[PDB]
Amino acid sequence: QYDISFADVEKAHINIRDSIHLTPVLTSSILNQLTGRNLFFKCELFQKTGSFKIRGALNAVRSLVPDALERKPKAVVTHSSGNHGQALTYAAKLEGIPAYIVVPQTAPDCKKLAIQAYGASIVYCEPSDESRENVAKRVTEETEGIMVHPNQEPAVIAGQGTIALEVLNQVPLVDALVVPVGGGGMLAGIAITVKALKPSVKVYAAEPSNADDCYQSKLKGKLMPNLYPPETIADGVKSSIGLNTWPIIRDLVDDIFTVTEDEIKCATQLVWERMKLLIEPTAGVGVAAVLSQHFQTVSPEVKNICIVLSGGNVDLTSSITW
Amino acid sequence: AQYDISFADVEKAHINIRDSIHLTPVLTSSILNQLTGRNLFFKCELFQKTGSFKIRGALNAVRSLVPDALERKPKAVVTHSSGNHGQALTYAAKLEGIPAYIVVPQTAPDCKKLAIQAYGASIVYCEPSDESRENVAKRVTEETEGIMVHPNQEPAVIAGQGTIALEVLNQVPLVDALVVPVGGGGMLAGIAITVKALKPSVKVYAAEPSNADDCYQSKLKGKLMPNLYPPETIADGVKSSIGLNTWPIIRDLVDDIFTVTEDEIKCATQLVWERMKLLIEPTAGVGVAAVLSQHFQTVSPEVKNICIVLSGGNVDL
Ligand SMILES: *Cc1c(COP(=O)(O)O)cnc(C)c1O
Ligand SMILES: *Cc1c(COP(=O)(O)O)cnc(C)c1O
Ligand SMILES: CC(=O)NCCc1ccccc1C
Ligand SMILES: [Ca+2]
Ligand SMILES: [Ca+2]
Ligand code: NA
Ligand code: NA
Ligand code: NA
Ligand code: NA
Ligand code: NA
Ligand code: NA
Repeated sequence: QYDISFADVEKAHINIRDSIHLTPVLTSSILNQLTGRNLFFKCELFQKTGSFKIRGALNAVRSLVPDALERKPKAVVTHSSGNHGQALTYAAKLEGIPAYIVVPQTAPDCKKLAIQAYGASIVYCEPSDESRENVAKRVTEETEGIMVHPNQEPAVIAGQGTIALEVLNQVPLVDALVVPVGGGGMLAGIAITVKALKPSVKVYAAEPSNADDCYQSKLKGKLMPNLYPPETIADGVKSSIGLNTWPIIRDLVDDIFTVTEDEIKCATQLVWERMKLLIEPTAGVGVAAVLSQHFQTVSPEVKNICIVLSGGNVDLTSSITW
Repeated sequence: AQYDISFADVEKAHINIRDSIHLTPVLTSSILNQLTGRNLFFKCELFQKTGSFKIRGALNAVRSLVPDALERKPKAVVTHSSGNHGQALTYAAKLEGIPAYIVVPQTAPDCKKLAIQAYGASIVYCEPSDESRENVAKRVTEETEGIMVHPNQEPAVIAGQGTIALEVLNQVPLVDALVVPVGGGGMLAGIAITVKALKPSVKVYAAEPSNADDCYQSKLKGKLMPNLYPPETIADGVKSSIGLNTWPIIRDLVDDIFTVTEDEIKCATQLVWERMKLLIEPTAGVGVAAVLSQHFQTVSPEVKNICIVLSGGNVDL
């Protein structure tokens, strides 16, 4: 019915489990007191590469074919220069194949250097999408690689869904999962998984109000991407949902909660100070959601809530003051 | 053997406190394993209630010690500390439904006073001298039918800290060594008593700043050699010297002491933030720095499974 099935999520977890961490679920008395709820924190900030994106990236590397005539990818290519690019480079290294990141000339110098230091090759493009696409397609074809989209690629979505297999196993009495949403690869993967296994468990999305396409899409009942590039401290959720994740989100996600920039900042600081976990602000989005006024509308029966702390890739010097 | 505590006291403390403290997780790190050549296990006391292990000793003391009064239960706690110790004692007081008073010089800055009140301590003012601090604390303790609790030499505190090792031995059955930051040595002594009672083949190693190397010097000389003057170190939590109660335990039951430079502490603390995403305070970086140090590299390869106590996460941000 959708672009992935629960079977694909299980194939993904078989494919990746030898190379990822079964990350712990931690608790906090303090956050329990603040929210009214029994919270559980799925600690993907401790995952290999610093975020959950290694799940989808490694599944893609281990499951996708470059061509009808070649079963083994000979390179990986992406336009992601964030957590996805980092994860994809790690996955490529594991599999002994080169990684190429397509990067606009306008990218910051510090980022160009970091990409290279981590062991990816940079291929430069113009800031234009026309050039970006020309360059990446060319790289993919010439290197016999796989292009791996950060959120719309079925193998990626399936890999991210493995988070939910772990959460359900780790928290048998869980009532809901709260998931930050950008392109919706993680949300969609989780939603497929939870609804296949235990549909009584709620799946809630958490999104910046400054980048509220998932909320607006669910509201309108059709895919409504951000018209303009969003401004938000939650740098990891600036992507809009897309054609492959939207149908899953429309049908299988129970509710969306939007949170202000101040709410994201305060929740992130709370996690830092009271939980001693170095989450990136993007991973504070789910925490802000459960703390938010609108979350009070969630039935009191929904008691045990697992929040995905999706990443810990923060630059400390910059995060001294926002 | 005989010391100010035995393992029996640690077992008592465990029963006294377990219902109110977190059994903190033990986490691992591939990169730190790769840097050290060992199998490392991180006992996450930074996730303990109040942000450090000190709630263990503090709660044990509040539930053990008696005031100089008719009634057996303390009616308040009184402290000089606005740090990990005082914050622990304050939380213990809240659990027991009694006020926590902190004696503060009248001249203290407004920001410090606000910080103190935030965690729920009640300020009583004194004059800015050691004489006035002592005398005000004595008065308040007596008038409120309260107790005071030494941060590292109090037997009830030493016994409480030992509970760290009780958990570690359960969580890491094949552990070969514990690495423990040492200041006053309440934590080191409690842990040493516990380990040597339960599984004496397991090594107990201390870690301290080379800028505050009284433990190392004391073990070398075979006698208590306190820091001659208050040390300067980023590891704010281990500025105290070992004392008369913890020294004999450390002398007899601690296998070795590793010293680490300020740069090593800072770098280890950064490595843990960046690579482990754990907001340890620099004092908790001391034990990590120890296991990364050149001296530790030479430790027998048989000592493979090493548990480092990440003692606290109370850092100013
Ligand atoms: C990518 C990412 C997300 C969102 O994932 P999508 O599949 O794009 O919705 C959330 N948090 C972090 C840290 C991420 O890196
Ligand atoms: C108090 C403290 C120590 C040292 O404990 P002692 O019993 O004084 O040796 C170490 N780390 C932290 C975080 C502390 O608060
Ligand atoms: C902030 C920064 O430098 N991000 C780059 C992340 C990245 C992307 C692709 C490959 C490798 C890395 C480190
Ligand atoms: Ca969005
Ligand atoms: Ca010392
Ligand atoms: Na192809
Ligand atoms: Na599973
Ligand atoms: Na239920
Ligand atoms: Na589709
Ligand atoms: Na003080
Ligand atoms: Na005693």
